[PDB]
Amino acid sequence: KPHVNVGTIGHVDHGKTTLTAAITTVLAKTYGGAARAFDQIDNAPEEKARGITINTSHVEYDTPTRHYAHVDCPGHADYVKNMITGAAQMDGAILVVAATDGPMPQTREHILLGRQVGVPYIIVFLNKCDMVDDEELLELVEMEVRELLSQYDFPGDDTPIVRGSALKALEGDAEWEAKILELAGFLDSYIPEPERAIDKPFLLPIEDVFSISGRGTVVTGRVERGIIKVGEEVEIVGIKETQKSTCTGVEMFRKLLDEGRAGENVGVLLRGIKREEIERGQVLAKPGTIKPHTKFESEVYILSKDEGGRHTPFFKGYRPQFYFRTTDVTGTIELPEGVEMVMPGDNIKMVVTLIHPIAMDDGLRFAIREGGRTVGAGVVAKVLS
Amino acid sequence: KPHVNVGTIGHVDHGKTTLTAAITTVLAKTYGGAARAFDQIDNAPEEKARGITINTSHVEYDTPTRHYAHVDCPGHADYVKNMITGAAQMDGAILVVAATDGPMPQTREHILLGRQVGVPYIIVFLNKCDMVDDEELLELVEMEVRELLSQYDFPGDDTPIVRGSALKALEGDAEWEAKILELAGFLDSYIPEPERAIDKPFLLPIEDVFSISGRGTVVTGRVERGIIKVGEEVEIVGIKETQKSTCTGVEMFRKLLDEGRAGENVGVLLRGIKREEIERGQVLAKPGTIKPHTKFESEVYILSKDEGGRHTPFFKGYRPQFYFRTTDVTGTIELPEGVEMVMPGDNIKMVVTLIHPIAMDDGLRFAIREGGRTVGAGVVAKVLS
Ligand SMILES: Nc1nc2c(ncn2[C@@H]2O[C@H](COP(=O)(O)OP(=O)(O)O)[C@@H](O)[C@H]2O)c(=O)[nH]1
Ligand SMILES: Nc1nc2c(ncn2[C@@H]2O[C@H](COP(=O)(O)OP(=O)(O)O)[C@@H](O)[C@H]2O)c(=O)[nH]1
Ligand SMILES: [Mg+2]
Ligand SMILES: [Mg+2]
Repeated sequence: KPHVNVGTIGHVDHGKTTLTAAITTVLAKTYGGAARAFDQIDNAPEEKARGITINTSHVEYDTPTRHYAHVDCPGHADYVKNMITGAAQMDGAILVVAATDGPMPQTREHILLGRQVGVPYIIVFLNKCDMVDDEELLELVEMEVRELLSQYDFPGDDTPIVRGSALKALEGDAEWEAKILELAGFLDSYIPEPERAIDKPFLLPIEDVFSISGRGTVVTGRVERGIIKVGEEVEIVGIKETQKSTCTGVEMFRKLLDEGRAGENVGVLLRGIKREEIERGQVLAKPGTIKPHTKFESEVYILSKDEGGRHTPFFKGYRPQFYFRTTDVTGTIELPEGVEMVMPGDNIKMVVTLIHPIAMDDGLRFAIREGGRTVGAGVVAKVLS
Repeated sequence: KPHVNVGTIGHVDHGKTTLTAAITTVLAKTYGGAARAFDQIDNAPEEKARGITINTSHVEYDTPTRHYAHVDCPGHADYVKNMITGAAQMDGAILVVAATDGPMPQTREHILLGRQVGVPYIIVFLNKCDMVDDEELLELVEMEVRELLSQYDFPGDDTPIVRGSALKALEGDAEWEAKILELAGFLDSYIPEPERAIDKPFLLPIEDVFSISGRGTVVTGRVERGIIKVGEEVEIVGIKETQKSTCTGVEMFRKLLDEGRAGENVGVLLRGIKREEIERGQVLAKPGTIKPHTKFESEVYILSKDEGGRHTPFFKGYRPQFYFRTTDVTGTIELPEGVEMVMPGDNIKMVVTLIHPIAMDDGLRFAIREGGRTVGAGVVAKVLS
């Protein structure tokens, strides 16, 4: 069964955990599986992703045709970090909005971040409908939500909004539980089949390079995505002028392979290239699938003095190291209009211009370092140049 | 969305129609759609399925992932005609068994006809559970159902049995509607999407043969299934010794193609065989996919006077013309013990022995004719010799 990654996003107290509990419980009694209690999910453990600590609960549940890996976090902070660092990626998100209070600041920001980090589909769940009988009222809250989604480029008009009560569903009210089954139905239908990494174009971040007489140059690394097969044309992108060559062998500790697949640590033989022509930070790519760039717009989270970050703010003029895959690249920071200084612990949008071109695309994550110390983490919101 | 064909089957008054209606109601209520009234489904209209007349109600409904075309018949005789003639196609079936009575004569009859006809999957809806309040009874009936299915080679052990109430579901009881959502779940999961005709092994019933000057022998016909391509090898099966040759062209009214596929009326050029080597009744097939036979066990439905069939019954010693694809082949009938007469409008099982071997396999449909007029319709249940 396909595997989809989703999670609940939304303002605090709007019911993200009761809903997550309700979902696992109702799908378990209906389609089979195991229910998770609210307390267990509420008590989220901490995980250290990219030096940052984040509280994240992971649950799993099944619908007759799919398997879901679901994340739920205690606070807004955990969502900002988790989304920017790419700790728990989502093929789709379930926006939980309380019908009693309507959209709030964190609701708008999670939608904001959702777009920036690249969450492709959002399904809305109008929670707490057991407290609101007023049909016209419920409709207003629905209009607000639809337009908020549209502001941030999500198709609010086609967005599936499901009305329900996560508390009553969990409670065991057969009428409300059906609303969960309705939501699960939308998960299965609205969110399309996600692409497996192996289906994505070949991409290998160059880790190290060696040379063998007659056989040529071997560049090693872990295949990020796709598959490289012996005898096919491959490009060396980033750092310098985009080169091109041909794979002539794939090795794995002496063992010769016909191809190298995603997740595998291999060594690829390149015919027509010398070690000297291979700089640090370059990636082997399927011809014409990735391009080097220098300018890009991003979303960044600056660690707090406590997380091991700076104790002092930085200003427009900060020139840090941007660590991409295998190397640091210095660049210049362009802050948002009206921005003054960026305090440790802040998350903002900044336009970066790298000194040397790096093969990148939307969603590429990076760390902002000062010497050896990680000072931030970011994601390429969109390539500018 | 994938399109699957199913239908309800089981003994009278067990709940096939009430279930068919609850499905359209609950699915419409949950995943969107239109409820169909019980009465309209119950009072099935007549359809003239190839001379034959059957009462069949056709309803449609959707789950989040698929669209279903569902048949429900008013009487046992309609299920028999439907299955034998294949007027109604069933990718899967929902066997409805009342918990108050357990398996009855038509339950077993429908399961057997399901076998004989080639109904691949059977889901069980243990209906009327609002009546039976003792668990012990429920388990006993379930076992009996499973045993019975196993008897006819069905995976009694692995068939999903849903316990519910079609009546309570129809009335709008949330608790019992859940069980229909459960049932919809199994349809989505337990029933595989059917094979496309172009995915099955090539088969082309030869309608005529000519010999093109300087090119060779051409056999005309409509590709029943699969694809034929130039350079591919084919076997001419039926009547005599099986021959093998090579397709060196697939013409189509002067236009020369490189392939012929399921559904097209083409001209297959063969290398080697002379016109005089082809016989009526022979099929062109992918090597080793179909063998010629002479003896088989079948299920037949003798048309009635009003259906344009026989106006007089026949007795043992009847030598009818069996029409297989393109020709009539005489055969000798062997009725069951005690059956010493066959009335029109009657269905009967009969072992047949043909005067000449015809390429066939289980589930093959044929017609019984008398001077070009169809007086019967049957299906090869079990190939014997
Ligand atoms: N009445 C009602 N209370 C709800 C509902 N969903 C959640 N709550 C309550 O609202 C509070 C916050 O819920 P919680 O799941 O912790 O929201 P989160 O902050 O988004 O994770 C708790 O008191 C929940 O039981 C609902 O549908 N109806
Ligand atoms: N108690 C009860 N009666 C039911 C249920 N389902 C069907 N029936 C009744 O059994 C009778 C036959 O139902 P029907 O659907 O017409 O049966 P069919 O011959 O299988 O088509 C009708 O009176 C239904 O109302 C059920 O869940 N519970
Ligand atoms: Mg929570
Ligand atoms: Mg009926």
